[PDB]
Amino acid sequence: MPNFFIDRPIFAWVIAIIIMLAGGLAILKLPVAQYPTIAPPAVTISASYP
Amino acid sequence: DTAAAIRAELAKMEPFFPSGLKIVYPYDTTPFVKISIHEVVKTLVEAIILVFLVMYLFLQNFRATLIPTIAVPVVLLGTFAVLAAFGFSINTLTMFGMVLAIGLLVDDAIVVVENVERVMAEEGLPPKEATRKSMGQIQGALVGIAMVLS
Amino acid sequence: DLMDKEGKGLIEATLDAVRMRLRPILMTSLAFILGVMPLVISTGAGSGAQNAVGTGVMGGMVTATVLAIFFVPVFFVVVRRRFSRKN
Amino acid sequence: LPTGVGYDWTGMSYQERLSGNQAPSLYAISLIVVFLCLAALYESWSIPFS
Amino acid sequence: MLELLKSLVFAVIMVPVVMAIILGLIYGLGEVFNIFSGVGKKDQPG
Amino acid sequence: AKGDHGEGKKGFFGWFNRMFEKSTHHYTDSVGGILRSTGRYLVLYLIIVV
Repeated sequence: MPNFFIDRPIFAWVIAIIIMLAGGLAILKLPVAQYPTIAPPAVTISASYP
Repeated sequence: DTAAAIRAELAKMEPFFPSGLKIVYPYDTTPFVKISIHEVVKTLVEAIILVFLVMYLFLQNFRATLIPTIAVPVVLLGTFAVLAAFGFSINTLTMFGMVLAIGLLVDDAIVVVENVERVMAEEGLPPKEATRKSMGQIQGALVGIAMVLS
Repeated sequence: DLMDKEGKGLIEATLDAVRMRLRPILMTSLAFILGVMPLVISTGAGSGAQNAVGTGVMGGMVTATVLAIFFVPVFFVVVRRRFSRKN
Repeated sequence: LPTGVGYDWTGMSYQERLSGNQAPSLYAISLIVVFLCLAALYESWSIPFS
Repeated sequence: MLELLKSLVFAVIMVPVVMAIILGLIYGLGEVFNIFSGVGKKDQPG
Repeated sequence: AKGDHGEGKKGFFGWFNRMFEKSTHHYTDSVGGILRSTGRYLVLYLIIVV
């Protein structure tokens, strides 16, 4: 498995770079927010009799 | 993203405000998170530095130290790719988790770069012959350490 | 590997493994302990997390290195020396 | 125009805002992922350029 | 950029310092582990 | 070179390599001692476990 790449130096670079673009794209495309939702979702009925 | 939309929704308003009327932001979660990620990114860079120093100080060569250094970014951004593909976000928690990740992962690289070095330091065989030999004695360890860690 | 793939009994094999393997452990651990340096040193800017993570991994990184390189050998011997295949 | 009057685009006009031309960007990444993916077999420096 | 100079100085200074400590710790522990070298195990499993 | 561990090297770097290699002999000769004494170590291991 490794040896294959030892003889084939560039092809590794291709794997790495493809991953570089994949991750570098994956920031630009992914949502940024402090908190991944962590609560039971809850709906809220609300009324008002004056 | 919601707040990012809210400054948008609101950015269109000011030109039609009456005289004397001005907006103000007394309570705001976002800059906490811009800063929270600024801080981790800067710990990451300076970590990459510090790794490169312990690498030079041990292998004592400009050339050698390029190898493990290049391999870290490839791993860490590579993670964005895969956790994007599992629907997980670049949050406070996740992004913070990967610094620990950087820490663990660095040595996955160096154990093998080193081991090749040490192997070529006695039988004195070229980088190919040595690195291959190195893969032969260890490569099997790497998958299992990874399995058991997981 | 020194046991099977080369002709060795335990003690001398252990000594050679551990002596050949000693440096890398420090390279890693030094790299790592220093990798995490900022988080432990960090303050302000909502520093609550990275301190709690870093000082957790650090103490555990020293005792897992300065102390574990001594004890691993004994575990690997005792798991053989006291319970192996004599044949 | 008089004050209090503003403007907004909708429908087709609205769409052309998000993007109308990304071709020069994504053909550019097409051009690099091509510059390198060929070398992933030619295992050669600059040979794909030919 | 400027915080980076701070990073470099802390880095360069610290790398040796911590390094020494972890070697110091095994050097020392080695000596105390030298002093206290024990008799062996018990016969029950056999 | 085959067999060289970088002792014959200009400057600080040689000092380092020598004092490291020293630290190594020390450690190794020390594990010799520890390894003769398997038992107390197994049960000291127990004291730190508890």
